[PDB]
Amino acid sequence: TTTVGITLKDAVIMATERRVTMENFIMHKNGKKLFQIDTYTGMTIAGLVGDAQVLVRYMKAELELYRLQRRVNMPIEAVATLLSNMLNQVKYMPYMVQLLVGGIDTAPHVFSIDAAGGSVEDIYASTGSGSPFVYGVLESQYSEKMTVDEGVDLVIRAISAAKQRDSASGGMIDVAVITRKDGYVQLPTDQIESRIRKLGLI
Amino acid sequence: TTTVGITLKDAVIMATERRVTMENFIMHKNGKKLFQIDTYTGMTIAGLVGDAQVLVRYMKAELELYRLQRRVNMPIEAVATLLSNMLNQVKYMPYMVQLLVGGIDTAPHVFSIDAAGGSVEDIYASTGSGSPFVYGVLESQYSEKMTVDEGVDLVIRAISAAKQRDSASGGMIDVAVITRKDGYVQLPTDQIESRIRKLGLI
Amino acid sequence: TTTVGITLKDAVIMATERRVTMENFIMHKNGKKLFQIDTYTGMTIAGLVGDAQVLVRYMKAELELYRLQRRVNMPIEAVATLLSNMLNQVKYMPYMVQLLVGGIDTAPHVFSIDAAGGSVEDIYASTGSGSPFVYGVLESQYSEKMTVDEGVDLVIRAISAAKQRDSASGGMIDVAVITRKDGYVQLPTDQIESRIRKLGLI
Amino acid sequence: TTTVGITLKDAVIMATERRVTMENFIMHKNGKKLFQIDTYTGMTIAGLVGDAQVLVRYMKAELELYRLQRRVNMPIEAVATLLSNMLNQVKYMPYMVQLLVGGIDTAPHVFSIDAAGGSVEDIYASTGSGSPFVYGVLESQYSEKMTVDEGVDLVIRAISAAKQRDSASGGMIDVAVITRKDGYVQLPTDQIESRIRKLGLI
Amino acid sequence: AITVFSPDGRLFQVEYAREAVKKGSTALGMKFANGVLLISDKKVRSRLIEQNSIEKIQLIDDYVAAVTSGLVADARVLVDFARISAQQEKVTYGSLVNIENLVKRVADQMQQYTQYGGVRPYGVSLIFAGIDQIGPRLFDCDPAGTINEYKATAIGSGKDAVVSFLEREYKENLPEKEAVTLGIKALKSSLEEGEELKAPEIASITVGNKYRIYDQEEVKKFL
Amino acid sequence: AITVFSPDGRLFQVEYAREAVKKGSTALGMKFANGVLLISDKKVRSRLIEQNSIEKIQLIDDYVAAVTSGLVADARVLVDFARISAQQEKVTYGSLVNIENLVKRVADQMQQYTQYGGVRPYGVSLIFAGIDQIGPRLFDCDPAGTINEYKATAIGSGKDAVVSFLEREYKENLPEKEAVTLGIKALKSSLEEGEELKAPEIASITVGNKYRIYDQEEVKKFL
Amino acid sequence: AITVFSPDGRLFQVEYAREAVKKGSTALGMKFANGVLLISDKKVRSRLIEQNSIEKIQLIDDYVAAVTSGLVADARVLVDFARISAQQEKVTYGSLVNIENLVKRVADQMQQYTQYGGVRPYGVSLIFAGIDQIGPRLFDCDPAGTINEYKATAIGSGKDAVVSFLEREYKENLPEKEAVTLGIKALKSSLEEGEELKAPEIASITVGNKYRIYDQEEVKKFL
Amino acid sequence: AITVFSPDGRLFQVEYAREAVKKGSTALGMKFANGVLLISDKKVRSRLIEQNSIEKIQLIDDYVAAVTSGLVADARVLVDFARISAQQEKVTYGSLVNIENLVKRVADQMQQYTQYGGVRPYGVSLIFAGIDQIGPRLFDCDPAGTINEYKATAIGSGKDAVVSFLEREYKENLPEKEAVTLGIKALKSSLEEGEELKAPEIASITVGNKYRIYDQEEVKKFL
Amino acid sequence: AITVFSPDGRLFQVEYAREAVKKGSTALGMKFANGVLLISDKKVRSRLIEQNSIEKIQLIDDYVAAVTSGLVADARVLVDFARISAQQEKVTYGSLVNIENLVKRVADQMQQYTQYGGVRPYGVSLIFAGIDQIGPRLFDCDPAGTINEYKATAIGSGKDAVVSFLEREYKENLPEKEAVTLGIKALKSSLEEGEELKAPEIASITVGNKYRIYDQEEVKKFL
Repeated sequence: TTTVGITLKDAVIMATERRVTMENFIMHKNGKKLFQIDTYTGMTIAGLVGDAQVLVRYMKAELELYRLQRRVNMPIEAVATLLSNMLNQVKYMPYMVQLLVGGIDTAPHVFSIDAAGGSVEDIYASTGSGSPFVYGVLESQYSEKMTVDEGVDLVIRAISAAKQRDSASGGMIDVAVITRKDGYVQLPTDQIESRIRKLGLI
Repeated sequence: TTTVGITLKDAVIMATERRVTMENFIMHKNGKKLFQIDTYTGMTIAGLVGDAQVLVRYMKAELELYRLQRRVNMPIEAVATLLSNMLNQVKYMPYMVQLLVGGIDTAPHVFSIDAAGGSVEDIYASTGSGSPFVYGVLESQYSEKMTVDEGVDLVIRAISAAKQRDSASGGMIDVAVITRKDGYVQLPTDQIESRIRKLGLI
Repeated sequence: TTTVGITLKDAVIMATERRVTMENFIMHKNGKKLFQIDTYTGMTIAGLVGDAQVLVRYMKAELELYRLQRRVNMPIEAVATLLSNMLNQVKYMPYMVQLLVGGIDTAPHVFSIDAAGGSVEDIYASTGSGSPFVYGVLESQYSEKMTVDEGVDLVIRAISAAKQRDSASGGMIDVAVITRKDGYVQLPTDQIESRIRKLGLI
Repeated sequence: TTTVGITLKDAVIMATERRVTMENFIMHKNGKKLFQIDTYTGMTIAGLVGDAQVLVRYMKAELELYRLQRRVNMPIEAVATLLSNMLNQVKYMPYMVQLLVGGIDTAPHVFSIDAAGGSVEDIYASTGSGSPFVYGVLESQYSEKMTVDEGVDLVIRAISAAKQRDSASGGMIDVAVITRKDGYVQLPTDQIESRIRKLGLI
Repeated sequence: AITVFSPDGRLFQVEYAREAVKKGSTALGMKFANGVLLISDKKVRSRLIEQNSIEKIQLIDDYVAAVTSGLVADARVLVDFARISAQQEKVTYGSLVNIENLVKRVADQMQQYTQYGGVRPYGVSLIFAGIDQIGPRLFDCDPAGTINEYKATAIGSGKDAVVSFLEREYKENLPEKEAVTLGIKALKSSLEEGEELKAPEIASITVGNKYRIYDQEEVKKFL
Repeated sequence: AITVFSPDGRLFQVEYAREAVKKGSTALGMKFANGVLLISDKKVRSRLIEQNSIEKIQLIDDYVAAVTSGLVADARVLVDFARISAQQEKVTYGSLVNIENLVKRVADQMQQYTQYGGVRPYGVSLIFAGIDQIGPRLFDCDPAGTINEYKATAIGSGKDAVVSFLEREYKENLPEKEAVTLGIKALKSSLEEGEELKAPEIASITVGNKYRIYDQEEVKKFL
Repeated sequence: AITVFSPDGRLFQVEYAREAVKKGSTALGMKFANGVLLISDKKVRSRLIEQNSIEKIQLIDDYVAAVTSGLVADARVLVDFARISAQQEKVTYGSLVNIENLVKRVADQMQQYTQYGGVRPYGVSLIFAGIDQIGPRLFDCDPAGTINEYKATAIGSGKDAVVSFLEREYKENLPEKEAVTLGIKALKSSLEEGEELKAPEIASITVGNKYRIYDQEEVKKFL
Repeated sequence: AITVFSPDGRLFQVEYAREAVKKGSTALGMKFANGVLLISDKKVRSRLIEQNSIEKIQLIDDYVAAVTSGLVADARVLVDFARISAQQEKVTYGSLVNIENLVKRVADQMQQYTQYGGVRPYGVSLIFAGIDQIGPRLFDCDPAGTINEYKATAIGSGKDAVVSFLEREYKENLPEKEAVTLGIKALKSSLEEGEELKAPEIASITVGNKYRIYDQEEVKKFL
Repeated sequence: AITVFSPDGRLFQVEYAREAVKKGSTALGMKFANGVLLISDKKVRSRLIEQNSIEKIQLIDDYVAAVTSGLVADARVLVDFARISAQQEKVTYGSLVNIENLVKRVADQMQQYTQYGGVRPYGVSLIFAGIDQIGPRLFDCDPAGTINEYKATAIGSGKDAVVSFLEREYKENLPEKEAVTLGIKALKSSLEEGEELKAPEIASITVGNKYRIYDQEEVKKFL
């Protein structure tokens, strides 16, 4: 698994691959690891599939109820805090997951949350077995001044590098762009493929 | 054990063999591993027999009650989601099973669900100890454009290959075809045998 | 221990030996392992004696109460299903037993149930440490067209073979014949002995 | 420990020795292992002393209450069944004992009950570490046609043989004779000694 | 609480439940030679009723049967309780030696509902009959939980008339056929003035055998 | 407690609940050749009502259906209870052999709410009809928990008139079409004086088949 | 709550329960030389009653017996409680040294039902008699839970008359036969005017022995 | 208990709660072409009130909305309950297929508070409207837990007048704009004599879309 | 239960609690430019009282304050509840985004005590004021659990007079000093005839800042 989230001037970009190992072989080449959980909030999952899917359902319900009861979206930091409390409360019987939460309330934000409820904000982050390869790409090429279009190309290149070296990763790359003006926009695969050819990644 | 489910244009085909190992020998050559759980929904089971049979009874009751209370059949994705919640809720005291759910609501669907509640939709899937042999056949011969008749021959060939190489599998092949026009139809064994001769599988 | 149950045209034949090992020696040469639990239903037990005897008492009470409350005998498949639920409910704190249930409701039936609640119907079955020797005899000599008299001789020969090779088995053979016309009939030992001489088994 | 119970025409004979090992040495040479628990019912104990003494107190209370509430003595088979249920109910947190129950209701009976609640009726039985030596004597010398006087001599000889070979056994032999005409009669030690001299056992 | 002592030491709610029993159908039981029998009056009301599942005589097991009178819904609850109680005894001991113990368990349940506030007393009377280790037994039980054992007894609306008839004509060790004949005469004596006597329910049991439910034709040859 | 015995041995709260049932809509059921049928009167009130989800006849499973009368909110609770009870039996045994057991579970729940203070009794009467191992069955159940089995019966406001009509004209082993025709005539006989009879709900089931809900046009060709 | 203090400091519900005891059958007990005896009046009502299982004198164990008066259903509950209490003491200690402790456990249960709302008080009086480590004992217990020890005492309807007779003629260390004779005379003195005295129940126990139930013929040679 | 049956079979506490609903503000809902709409009358009381958070129309989710009348505090509790119930269904199944199930969960809660003593019944009526797998739905629910489905319905003080207006002028498959216009006329017809009609709350939803809350200016162009 | 519906649909116990609130001290709150303020009348009673810990205005946190009227003991309980509720929200989410949610939690607690027997309703009215993500907020809450949002409102005995004064003279976006001056005039208008106005309690908060408690000298320069 390889997931990544980066922050730009007024946008958040999140991306994953799609390979789901089960029964110690490549059973599903087209899984889903990136989810929209609020109007301007997204989430990526790594680890146990069953635990992660349950958590996604819980977060969608809680955020939706919050927005109805309080007339505003839950702030991104509060989303991370709520997740941190739930995970820590069962730390000795834990959800074995690693999560990324990203979105926009008044500024872009990306949060990394571990199985024990530790939550840390960062300018960019990556999870899964392919993450170390991603950090190498981000360390040498990431820039805060990048445009949205440059950022999308960057995450695509980072995940492509991970797929070449981490056997647990593979499949088509999914990308989401979150802005206040346009909201949560899932990039259609046709542009993802077009960028892949343009970047020379075959 | 070998079970398989594939999706075609407007149909779902599911199939299993019948060998049930108990007390570390071939006690029952004529078990049942494929069940109809709703008007247009089917289910295959692999793993612990006792756990699987209990789950089959639970699913039949829940789906029947759902259809009475809400006047429509439960959608296939909701069937998978309900199963995912139940399995995950006891993940540390689990049902040691692997399940396939297939059916038609407005389009054909096949879902694979593991013991921890991980649920993933796929165009085709296979479970049990004979599954790797099945995936080899499906990878080289499956086509989305196949007719129903071609699909039935394909799953029969795939399971026959597994029976030649997986000692835990054996016995007569059961096949079910699910369509909106005809519903859940269990193919009579006479046609299964006739196809086996026609395909040269003795 | 050696128990066996077979189905014929309109009859069920069940049989056991009588040796009960306790304190790692042959303490009781004349135990009881075959029980009538309903008007047309029988049960054999293998495994832990204490667990099995408790289960026999539970089944007699439940079936008797069922017949009083609903004015008809519980169908054989429902008997197996009830047993399957009880065993599976305590699968992690289990009754360490292997059971055979046989009887007649509208057709003869024999069911094999394991400690985890797995229940499978079969034309014939055998449990206990002497069972593999029994399956060899049944595989080579059983026929669905046998008369009741032929079937009784068959189970006697099968158990006698097990007693020659399984040290955990021994003692006199008990046989029960279940038909709709005559009900549950325990063959008197005098005919069992007479058949043993006639078959050349000394 | 060595205990024994045998059945004759219209009598039950039970007998034990008296050595109680505690703190891994012969602390008490004059223990009590044979108890009257009803008007025509007796009980012997082997295993953990504390567990056995608690069980003896429970059985005396239950049988006494039963006889007051129902105006008749509890039948011997029901005594064994009640014990079997209590032991099995705590099978995973068990009383580590082996018990013999004997008595007369309309015929003599002897029952052997293990720690897991397994209960088996037998013509004779023996428990404790000296039991295998007793079974050798009983196998070669027991006869169903023996008079009461012959039976008392037999159990005395059997226990004396065990005391010569099992270091855990020793002390004076206690004997009880149960008949309908005379009830539960504990033989005075003076006759036990007299028989021991007469039988040449010094 | 509802069931409290009156100034003269009476429990009015218990007394009122006894009035409810007085409205129930009439049933009777008597001991005969090596056995006991039960009779319940099956008054016909409408053709539209399925007169096969009335089952006034209910089996508790193969050797114990009961008949009830009063609030029919409360009676069904108590019969169910008796069946479960009987099965529990068989599981624990392997057999049922004394029917009196089973009756006391039922009557203890009924007594409980007369002492604790928040519940009302069962409006039922029952007759239990069967064979146990002591032999043929015949008990009744009232809403208060009072138990008695009889050679012959009756419950229901016609209880007073039937008992008076039995008080003068009942004999001991009567053969089954003659005892059944005597039972019909007692039942006919309590009939509403010149009303006709429709086919009632008959059950009997004999030492060594299970309960027998009389067939319709067999009952027909008794009127 | 609220439901207590009156001096004459009656439970007033149970009686009053029976009055609530007397205000409910009229429904009926009868057995025909190898089957059973249910009819419920669907009185039209306003055009503004969505006359598709009225569903007076409710399926408990594919082979068991019910109709209720009285407090509609209490009726919905009991129907839900019956459906869950039916599914529990199927899970435990793998099938439903006798519908009578399911009815008793429902009636036991209703009986409980007449004996314990702090709750009031359900103001509902129900009719259960279906096919089981014994064949076609037809029961009703009252607020007290009383159960009876019928060849034909009715509930609701017009129950007395419909039963009297059935008491004179009902026949056994009638074909489905003729039985349905007879049912309409009984329903029309209880109509308020010269009121017209609007399209009611019809359901039927035959041995070997599942329940059938009559379509509007099929019902239309019966008036 | 029901049992509350009256303005003059009395508990009316307790007083009313005492009236219920006044309607019960008459029983008596007295100490004799190295022992104690119990007598209960067995009034015959009907031939149809099985006069073998009346058992007015109930054994708590082999050395303790009781007789009760008042609400018979409540009495059966308390006797059962006493038997279980006695067995619990034997399990814990291995023996029963003082019967007074057993009586207090029973009377504490009865006292509890006079202080807490939601329940009513037991309408029973009891007499306990037996042999313990101190010797022959004789107690009674009333609905309030009051305990007293006597050389001789009586309960039931005829208690006042029997006690007055004992108040003038009772002696100590009387032989068993003479003590039993004295008991019959006291019982006969309370008889309804010129009513005859039917065969009562007699039980006795002597130091070193278990309880003895007098046979019918033995009782017959006392009238 | 408080809610008990009256002699004529009525629950007075339920009836009285219906009077409380009669004092609430008037609200209405109707189905139009491929959708459903809700209108609630926002009577102005004081300038000092913040007329932005009145929110008479409450969203249960993006596709389900409700309006209530009666005790406002009880109404808030039930709306909260509905929102939690809706989220539970989505968690278990992944979607909400039939709004009717959600309404029944709310009405079952309300029915419970009419049968068990120690609580009083909710004094609220509700209207639920939204889109599910079956299409546009419109239900109401009363304090007793009664549910009905409508093409158009109203609640509150002016319910009788609004329904009568809809009973004569309502049409099916009306366009959104015309349906909204018809709704205002019905609302204006129930107005207190010559009172003016202030800006009410409007919400609507169309198949394939989420709920829409009408803006103040949009509502302004309807008076 | 105590709080039940009257025949006209009213809850008398809730109404009576409103009378208790009418006896409490007068308090008021109003919104001003980028902020909100609270005023409570501190009537002097005795010199012997420590007039420092009166603290009519209680902080819920640094950004939320409340004033209460009615039963002072009940008011202290509800204020404590609000503080714990506020801290729970901050722990779960890290912040408090909408004060309205906190008020609803308090009002839900108060609503609960009007529906379940065995408890009585809180005799308190409260005003909550503070700054959240939406800006300056001002709510009140009554014993029934009714919530409203205002530009300006008052509670207590003089509520009717103060509101009428605000109904004519209140303006929006007033500077802090002028708004405070207006508040004193409203408070003085409700004074008992020619009674003098003693130094009250003043608190205010402005967007970006925490709550401010006015010092005694600052309040002194307002009379």
